[PDB]
Amino acid sequence: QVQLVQSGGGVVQPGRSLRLSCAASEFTFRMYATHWVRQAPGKGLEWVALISYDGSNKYYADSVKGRFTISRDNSMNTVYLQMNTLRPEDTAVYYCARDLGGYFIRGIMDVWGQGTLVTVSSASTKGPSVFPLAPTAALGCLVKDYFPEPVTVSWNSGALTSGVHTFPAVLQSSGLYSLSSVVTVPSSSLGTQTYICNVNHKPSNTKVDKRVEPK
Amino acid sequence: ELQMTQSPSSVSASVGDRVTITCRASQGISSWLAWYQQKPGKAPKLLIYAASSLQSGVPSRFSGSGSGTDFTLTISSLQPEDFATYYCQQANSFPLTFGGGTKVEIKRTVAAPSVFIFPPSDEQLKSGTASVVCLLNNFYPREAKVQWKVDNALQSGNSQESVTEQDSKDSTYSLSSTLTLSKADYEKHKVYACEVTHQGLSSPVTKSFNRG
Repeated sequence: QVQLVQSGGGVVQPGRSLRLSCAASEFTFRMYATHWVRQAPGKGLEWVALISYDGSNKYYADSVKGRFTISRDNSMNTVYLQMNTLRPEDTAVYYCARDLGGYFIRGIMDVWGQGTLVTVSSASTKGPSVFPLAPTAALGCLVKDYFPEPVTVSWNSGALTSGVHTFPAVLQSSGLYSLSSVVTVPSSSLGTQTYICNVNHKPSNTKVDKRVEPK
Repeated sequence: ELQMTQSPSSVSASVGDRVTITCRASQGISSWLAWYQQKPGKAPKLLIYAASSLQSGVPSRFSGSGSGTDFTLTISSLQPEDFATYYCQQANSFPLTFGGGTKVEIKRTVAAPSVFIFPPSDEQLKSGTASVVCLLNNFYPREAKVQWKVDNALQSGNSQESVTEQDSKDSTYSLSSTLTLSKADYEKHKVYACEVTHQGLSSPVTKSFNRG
């Protein structure tokens, strides 16, 4: 039942600011020091900052020092990270971690919040273009030029789950994401049977179904 | 400036195997070193602290040992839920520093990819852009080795790969490689081929098509 409850990420342009919050449940935050750790898409854990139990200090990783301010509202049992002068490379899932010590600093982290995605980009919200990957055969949908993440794709309104692969999005140089979804299927059925991919991108309020048939 | 180095980056092994991971720190940490377990899209768990002290909830098959510079973690008999990435963490001076981590992946028998090529849609061609997709389906291991070849000429910096996590049912992988080009430049060549070389294939496989 002990847990850290994070809040407050999102999409923000370079130079601008965001504030993350981390709320305790079910213990008193006011006794423990707090870490933040971030993780960039498919890269590793990178430690960011730490605040002492009463907020007397205050440690920052080199990559963020002078740009981020960690703080504490002990009467709300909440901890804050102020992220200023944002840069694309600050894109990542950010985690607040409780420090094992408290009332003193160990430097290890026993309890972790769910994570918050933070995207730093010049790109504008744009929904995907959906192009057929025409065809035991293989077929798919190419979901191209959308921002921001994420998208979801199903096949035949969710009836087809056998042998689908939806590949991690790639960020192209241009600032947009792209992705393909593939399914393998018996060749003795192409013209007989229908295949529809269903693509949703909530940020742009865009639903697209696309029928994929051969030649 | 403190540098934590993890080795190997990836290890493949089998339910029940014995496995061991290395963490070297470029300065004397003494013994302030933690180990974390992370599964895809979830927060890390504490496992070992102070080199060798197991956390509360942790199975006894997890052991850790080291002092000064060289550190180790061993899972004695690897259970299905133990396949994850593993992070070591120096806790000696601020700034604190994690390792680049080691992935423990499940091992199985070699599986040749099935290879497919997909010319761009005519729909995409009206936009003024051409994507060509080459799919590698259900294979093991993840290594390979996709080369684009247009009019027989080798290609560079023009294609991005992407790969799935191990299949929950058969431990296989799948990979897509996508070649993007302007419509104008697409229309200048005739032959488009991806060549796949992978352990489970004797010689490379080449799929091709002729524009039009």
